[PDB]
Amino acid sequence: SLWVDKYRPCSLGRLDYHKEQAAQLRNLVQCGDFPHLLVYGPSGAGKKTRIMCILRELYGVGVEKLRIEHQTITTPSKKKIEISTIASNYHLEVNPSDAGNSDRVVIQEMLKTVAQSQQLETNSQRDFKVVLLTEVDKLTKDAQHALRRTMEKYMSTCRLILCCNSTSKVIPPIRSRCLAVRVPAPSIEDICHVLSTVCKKEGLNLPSQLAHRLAEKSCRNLRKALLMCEACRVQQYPFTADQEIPETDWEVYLRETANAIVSQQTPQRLLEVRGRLYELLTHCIPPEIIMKGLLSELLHNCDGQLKGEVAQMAAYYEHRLQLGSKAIYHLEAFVAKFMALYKKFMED
Amino acid sequence: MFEARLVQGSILKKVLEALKDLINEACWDISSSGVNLQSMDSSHVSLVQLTLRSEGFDTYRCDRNLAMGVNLTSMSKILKCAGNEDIITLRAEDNADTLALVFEAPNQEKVSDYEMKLMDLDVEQLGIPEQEYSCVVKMPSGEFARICRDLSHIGDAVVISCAKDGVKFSASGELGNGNIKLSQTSNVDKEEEAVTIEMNEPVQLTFALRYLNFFTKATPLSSTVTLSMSADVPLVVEYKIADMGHLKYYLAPKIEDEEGS
Amino acid sequence: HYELPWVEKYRPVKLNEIVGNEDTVSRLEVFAREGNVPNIIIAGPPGTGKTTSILCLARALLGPALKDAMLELNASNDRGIDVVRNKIKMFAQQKVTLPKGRHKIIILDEADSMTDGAQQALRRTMEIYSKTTRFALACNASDKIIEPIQSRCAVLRYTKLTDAQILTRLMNVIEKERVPYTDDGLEAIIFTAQGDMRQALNNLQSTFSGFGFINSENVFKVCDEPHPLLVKEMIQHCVNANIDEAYKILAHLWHLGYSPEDIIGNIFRVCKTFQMAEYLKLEFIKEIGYTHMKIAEGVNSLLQMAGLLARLCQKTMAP
Amino acid sequence: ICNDQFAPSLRQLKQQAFLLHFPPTLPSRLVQRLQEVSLRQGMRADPGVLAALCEKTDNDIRACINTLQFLYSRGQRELSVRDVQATRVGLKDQRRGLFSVWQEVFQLPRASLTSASQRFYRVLHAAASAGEHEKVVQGLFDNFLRLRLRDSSLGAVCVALDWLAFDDLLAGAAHHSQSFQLLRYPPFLPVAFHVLFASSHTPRITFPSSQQEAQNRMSQ
Amino acid sequence: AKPVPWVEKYRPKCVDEVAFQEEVVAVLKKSLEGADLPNLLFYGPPGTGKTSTILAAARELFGPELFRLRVLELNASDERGIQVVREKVKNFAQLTVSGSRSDGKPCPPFKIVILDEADSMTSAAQAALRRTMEKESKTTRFCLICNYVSRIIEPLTSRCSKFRFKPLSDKIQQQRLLDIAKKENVKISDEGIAYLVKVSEGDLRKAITFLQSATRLTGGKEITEKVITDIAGVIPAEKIDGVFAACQSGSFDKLEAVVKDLIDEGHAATQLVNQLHDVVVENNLSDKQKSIITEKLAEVDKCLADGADEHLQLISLCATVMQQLSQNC
Amino acid sequence: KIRNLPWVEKYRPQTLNDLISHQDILSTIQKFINEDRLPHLLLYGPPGTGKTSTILACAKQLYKDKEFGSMVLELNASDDRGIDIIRGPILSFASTRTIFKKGFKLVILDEADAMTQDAQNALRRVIEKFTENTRFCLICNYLSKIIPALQSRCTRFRFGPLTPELMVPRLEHVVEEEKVDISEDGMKALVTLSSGDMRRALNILQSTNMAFGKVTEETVYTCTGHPLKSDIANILDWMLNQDFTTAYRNITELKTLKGLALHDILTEIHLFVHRVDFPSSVRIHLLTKMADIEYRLSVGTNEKIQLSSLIAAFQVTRDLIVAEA
DNA sequence: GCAGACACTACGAGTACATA
DNA sequence: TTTTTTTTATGTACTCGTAGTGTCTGC
Ligand SMILES: Nc1ncnc2c1ncn2[C@@H]1O[C@H](COP(=O)(O)OP(=O)(O)OP(O)(O)=S)[C@@H](O)[C@H]1O
Ligand SMILES: Nc1ncnc2c1ncn2[C@@H]1O[C@H](COP(=O)(O)OP(=O)(O)OP(O)(O)=S)[C@@H](O)[C@H]1O
Ligand SMILES: Nc1ncnc2c1ncn2[C@@H]1O[C@H](COP(=O)(O)OP(=O)(O)OP(O)(O)=S)[C@@H](O)[C@H]1O
Ligand SMILES: Nc1ncnc2c1ncn2[C@@H]1O[C@H](COP(=O)(O)OP(=O)(O)O)[C@@H](O)[C@H]1O
Ligand SMILES: [Mg+2]
Ligand SMILES: [Mg+2]
Ligand SMILES: [Mg+2]
Repeated sequence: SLWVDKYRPCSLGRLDYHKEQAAQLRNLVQCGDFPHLLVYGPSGAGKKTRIMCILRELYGVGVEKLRIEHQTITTPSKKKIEISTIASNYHLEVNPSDAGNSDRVVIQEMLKTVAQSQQLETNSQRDFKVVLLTEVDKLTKDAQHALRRTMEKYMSTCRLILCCNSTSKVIPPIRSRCLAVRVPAPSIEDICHVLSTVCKKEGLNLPSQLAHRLAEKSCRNLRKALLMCEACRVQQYPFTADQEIPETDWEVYLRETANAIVSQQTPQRLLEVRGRLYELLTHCIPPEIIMKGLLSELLHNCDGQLKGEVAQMAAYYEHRLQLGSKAIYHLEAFVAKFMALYKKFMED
Repeated sequence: MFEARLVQGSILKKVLEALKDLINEACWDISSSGVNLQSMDSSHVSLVQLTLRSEGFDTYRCDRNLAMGVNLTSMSKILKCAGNEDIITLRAEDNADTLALVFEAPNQEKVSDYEMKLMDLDVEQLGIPEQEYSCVVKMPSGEFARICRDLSHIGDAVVISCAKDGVKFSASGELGNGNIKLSQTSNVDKEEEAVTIEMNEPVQLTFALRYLNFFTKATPLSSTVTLSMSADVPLVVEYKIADMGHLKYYLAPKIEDEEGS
Repeated sequence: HYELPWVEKYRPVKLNEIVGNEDTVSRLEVFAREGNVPNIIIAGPPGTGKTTSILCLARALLGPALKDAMLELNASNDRGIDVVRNKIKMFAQQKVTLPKGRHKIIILDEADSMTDGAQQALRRTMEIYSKTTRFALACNASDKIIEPIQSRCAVLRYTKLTDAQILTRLMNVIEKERVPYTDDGLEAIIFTAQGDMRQALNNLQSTFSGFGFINSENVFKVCDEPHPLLVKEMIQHCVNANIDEAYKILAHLWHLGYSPEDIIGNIFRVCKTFQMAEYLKLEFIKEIGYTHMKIAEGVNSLLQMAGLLARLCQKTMAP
Repeated sequence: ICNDQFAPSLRQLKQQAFLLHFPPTLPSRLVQRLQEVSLRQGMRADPGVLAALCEKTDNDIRACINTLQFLYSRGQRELSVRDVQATRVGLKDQRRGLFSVWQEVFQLPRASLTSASQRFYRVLHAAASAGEHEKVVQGLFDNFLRLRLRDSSLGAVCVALDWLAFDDLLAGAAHHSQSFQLLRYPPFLPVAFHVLFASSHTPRITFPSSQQEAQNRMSQ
Repeated sequence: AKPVPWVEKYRPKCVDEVAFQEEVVAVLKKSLEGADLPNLLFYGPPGTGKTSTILAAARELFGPELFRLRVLELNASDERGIQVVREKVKNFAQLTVSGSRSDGKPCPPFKIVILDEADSMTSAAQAALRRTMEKESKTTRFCLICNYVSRIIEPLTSRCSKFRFKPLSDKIQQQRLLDIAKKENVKISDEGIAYLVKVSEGDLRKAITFLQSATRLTGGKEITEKVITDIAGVIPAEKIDGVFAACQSGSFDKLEAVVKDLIDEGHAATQLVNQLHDVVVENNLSDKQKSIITEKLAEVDKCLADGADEHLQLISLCATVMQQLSQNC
Repeated sequence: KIRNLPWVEKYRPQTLNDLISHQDILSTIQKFINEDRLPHLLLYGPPGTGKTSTILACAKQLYKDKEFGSMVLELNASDDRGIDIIRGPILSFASTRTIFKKGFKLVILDEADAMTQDAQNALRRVIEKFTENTRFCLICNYLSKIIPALQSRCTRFRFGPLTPELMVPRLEHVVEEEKVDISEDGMKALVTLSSGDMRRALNILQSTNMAFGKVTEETVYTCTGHPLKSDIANILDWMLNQDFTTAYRNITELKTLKGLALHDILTEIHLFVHRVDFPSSVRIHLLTKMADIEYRLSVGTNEKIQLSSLIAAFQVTRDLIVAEA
């Protein structure tokens, strides 16, 4: 077991940060008439930890005993699709985006059968069941339109805890039906405190400068901070203050891709950069993260009077990428437009 | 309150399997005289006129006249799970929508009550002319079904003629022509297998084979069928049930245009 | 008895009565007189007379043997893959006693509706039995008929009928029917026909039944002026960045009851073959497609079409 | 015997069969054979009008013989140039190959036919009559950056990628809203490239493989 | 004795409990007396009470025992294809109107088909409804409910009587919230209820959810403005002033810093767009700068409605307002 | 007897004399019927203009009630109309004779634009072959979704939008048959908000009479929720006469006071943008910006930002119009 | 009288395309 | 002088393979 999973808190009273929100979430779910929840925040903030702490607070300690359940659903095109589900004796955890564009068939068929039926034992279990829809921002709007009457009709016997990163990808009919719970990313001091407590529970000594550099490089992601701290512990047991922190390959590959963009502005270099972008899209990197990494590395090379235009072009081609279906067209269009702008700026 | 009682379930099964691929929906017109059903097909080419008598049922009561329009696929699925020797009760209230079919299991132990929701189609009454026909033929139903099945292999539209000699069937198709002519087959030991000609003026009319083959599915209902033809009125196929009633099939001729040459 | 409409009543029964495409119709007259007709595929616009030419040629070739030496199939029939193998091939194998220079004729009307597999199966049964049978296909879109079938037949192409060719047949129908008329009325009928003899006969019969006289206002009280004749003017106004006249034509088409889909279809149809710069034409077509995506997605108002016209006028002033 | 060797059902045959590919017939032998046919049938024709039929039917023997059989009949003996040059008799729609369409898009015809509108309509009709539209889009996407592009400011590349994104948006909207009357505009994707990257050079067009290799690698 | 959330506990059981939608409520109350009920098309913003009004009308018209025989409710959670409209809806519309109320109240002689969430239906399935609505109008009624009337085809727009559900005004929403808080024995201050009806923006479901969650958080004590600001996700004015100071600085590094600090705090981009819009329309900027900036705000809101990335759209909006603020410097 | 029906179905023109507008087309169709020269018809136009009512009145005039089920085959978009139906029931109906009385039959194909192209291609020789026996009437809203081969075979009638001068007496007949107290401005608002549609004018009349009991201008514009002409003139005056903040406050107060929607405001401002003698460069920018704002309102987008952009599109062009002089 | 064989239609499954 | 593969979400149409099943033959 890694450090991301060994020292995860189990109850709402054991959270290192957002303690006021932990007390408010304990007071919210005590009566049992709490509405649907929409837990939103940046990745690595601790959303799933707080959802599992809410489930512990509701039911017993039996929510930690989970199992894989496989379901086969028939599409309107009569194609049988297999979907996995984390389940317990009190709740279920479904990720409908694994069905892709058929995610609506998960909502119309698999979810409603959960909602339309009451529970077997009403003493060990409570009066209601919980369904955790993971990553609802990746759902299509058809599935989110199928979600709303299921959320409204059977909310006295099935409560739902949707989890997402951005609420802009959730339609306003769904956001009107649920209470929005914001989990911000922990600050540098909170991540340093978490890493210090983890190193103390492991019997190690961690300098403050190394923990500050880990929290800075993790970009307020506690999962990546814990993984980087454990990797630094593995690669060198004496914790030096200027120890080299390991980095992900796709991030440094994105940095090298943007260096290849800014190095030369030619159609041959554009064809090489298009090959690099296919290499990035091959390894299942989402295209918005590729666009964000390209912008974050290309803004370090631009001048002060070009960064606004480059950021506006990046946002425009990101929106056009979201409207379309082939990411490589909009990615290469953004790279070509930046190459034209950079060539115009450098020759003038 | 309407309450009819079929003494056996086989005749209703044969009726609803005769009309299953033809009739879109069943309009049971209920009176004190009996049960009437005048319904066209989905193509508005054929017409079905079923008349069941009140004396054929076990018990028949009818306070006020009713007109119950119901779907046929649902009634077909209800009558599929019905025995051939059990008593089947049809019930209907005065101002309700539930037409009830009460029957017994094939194990003959438990009861079964299947309700149907009545449809609300406003259907104008189709006027049967009930006029005299220029050709009336009494022939066995099995031979008529066999000759329709044998002409279905040759063509699709069949020219049936009738005269003083007898009925005649022709199918000018792609393989070729098949002309089958029958007459005076009453010199046998059986009484059902007989061809009798009653009327005078010869007629030649062309009809579709699919509707004739749908009409021949009522062969177990009657041993002897009647064919009525004339130059203006359509083709009538009359099945006379033994002690329940009768069934009339009306089929319109096709449009045939001669060669200009 | 019921009187047929003038489209079906005045269908030509001889090949000399067919107006338009004089070279092809004259060669079909020669082939009907002599014989030994090759396999023929006639393509063209609707109402030109392709079916009439095929049926008149088959009738003049056969005569009394028309009912036994001709197989006519339409899109109303099945003509799938099991009909080319089992009915067309069996008719091509069928023995019919005919005079010299005369063959069995398999008329395949509206051959665009046939699938690609049926046309693939048609190739060898057309090529083998050509000593005894012949094929006479009629179609609108010649690209639907595959290259081997077009290679196995003579591909006759019919063009749109001219105003004089329509006027000659209309004067024949008028002198047969004793229809009073004026010259501007027949000019209006020719204008509303747009190369279609069916529409000319239908409009003439509608005007004669509704009013009993053929002038311009009696024609235009029941018939309508064509859509692209004003869409070309509004596209020409959009080319010169004149938004007021373009919106005047757009509002005139809007108040006549035309849907945004029909209007933008005529706009794309005019802009596809308009005479302007090629890069400007591509920008116009891309803006039309961007507007048509919004029209199809649900938003379709006069403001959207006016915004499309404004974007087309902006594309001119922005090189 | 087949007409398209690149069918998906024949590839396993192509690894095992004695692959004999037919070139188009020589115009001289075809003109001589049509001259012999016309002399046997008693009809007079100069070799120039026979070469015009040969170039009209794209060296099709059967189409040329059927066209001569219709055009001769018995009314006249001498064939005229304007009868063959007319589009009413003998013209047929050919299915263009993918490489012929890409060569027509990326290369100008060598030197009337010099007007840009005729080339516009010719490229549009060739790309429409070729079929397999997505393969043409993939070939244009994979071959337009390999040329010696004169647009050093990359404006032509940007507007070509805008046209490709327009094609992608139209395909998504037609497959989303079930409105397939938006499928008349992506036929103008190849002809747009003909306005952008028309050159008098000799480009080496390769078959598109990047969008299928990337899709296979993403699936794995 | 199970607890139930307040959005379903205070759903309008009858048509008299529906708030602020006076025209459609008056139409349905006339139809309760015996007037000719036409076909209905309810459209408007979320949370305005389109589903509750027609369910209350159906419960008043048919009672408890005739809801399963006279009401067919189809929504986007079930399959509504072309075959569902052609088979299920047409066969329901062709049924007889039988069954009477056992409590002696009058019953209307028609059925009701509630096609809730009619935006998600295709154009072919909507085109199959036309002669079903026209031909079977003697024995059934139709009520299409949607949020956008542009996604419903113009024949179905023409066949139905259109009612637009307005967002609830602050008077009616505040009165309903105070009645709910009085019935639940919870006390809320005037500043708290003013900030609540400011935050909810005419969404009464959001207001009831916020009131219930503030009651559960505080335990039943006095609800102040601070808990409403905590639970409403409202960005503090210090962050907005820091963003505007970073734009007035003219340096893109401080702009990236404040955008990353707002993203890492998990603030929704729609709330940031609303607060930046209020600050822009309520300052002393020039009309051209305000014009360009509000146009960029509208474009950014449209892009976020299409599921674009929050960080890139916010950095584009911040770059635009930074350019406008540094143009006059 | 009294019936519980919507007023768009209770008041339907059962005869051809009860329709109002298309007098030349209806006179021609009446002379087709009286001379027994009825061709295959193609009725096209915007919705609510009376095409289905026209063909149902013609079918009831042609055929009696004792034979109407055997002579008329009416199929629409709620029925399955695939190519197996064209090859099946429609071809068998067209190719066979009648049952009761000799005569020509009628196949009404309502919503003919919803048919597939295979069915439309199969219908061509069914229409042409059995012209003597049966007649076909195709009715559509969009003529582009009907193939040109079917448009050639059927003579087409454009059932255009109903003019408000001819829409008034039918509404007066409906009012006098329903005992409705209506003023002149109520009738004017009805025929303004209908916009060539008698469905929407009856629906709005019934909705206003149920909601308020009287039909005036204020009651119609309150029940429909449409803004008045004075409100649109005030919005345009505020957007052209003062700065961003005061115009924003006044339009926001006007929208909150009367509960207006931005779609109807955009439509009426678009109608006003052509009556105002703007420069041609200003009008192009205004039309492009208003089309963009109308497109942004089709999704889950906050309407206050779009109202600010609607103000912004005019605040951009204020100084341009003034300095143009 | 009952087991084996024959063709029969209804039904399940795979594939393509949808524009001018 | 140059060739592999499944996604788009329904709806329709085509084509082909398979399985109960009514009916005919024979001892
Ligand atoms: N060239 C013509 N000369 C005389 N009458 C014509 C001519 N073309 C068409 N017509 C008339 O129009 C009717 C229809 O002609 P068709 O041959 O059926 O049209 P078509 O060329 O087949 O077009 P499509 O593609 O089948 S709709 C004929 O019956 C004539 O009455
Ligand atoms: N006008 C209203 N009067 C009283 N309660 C209301 C009103 N509008 C909303 N509510 C409350 O908010 C809840 C949600 O109402 P709904 O009718 O579901 O809203 P809605 O119109 O369906 O929103 P959408 O468009 O479906 S997301 C109801 O159950 C009520 O508790
Ligand atoms: N000309 C008219 N005269 C009288 N009432 C009319 C007229 N046009 C429409 N109506 C009314 O509108 C109702 C429906 O008209 P329809 O016959 O459906 O019109 P339509 O133009 O065929 O509509 P579409 O295009 O099929 S939605 C009628 O029953 C009348 O109540
Ligand atoms: N209060 C806390 N104390 C210590 N570690 C935590 C705390 N909250 C979260 N973590 C750790 O940070 C990581 C956050 O991941 P997760 O809980 O899945 O949130 P998200 O879903 O936002 O990524 C988890 O691996 C968890 O172990
Ligand atoms: Mg034809
Ligand atoms: Mg709702
Ligand atoms: Mg209609």
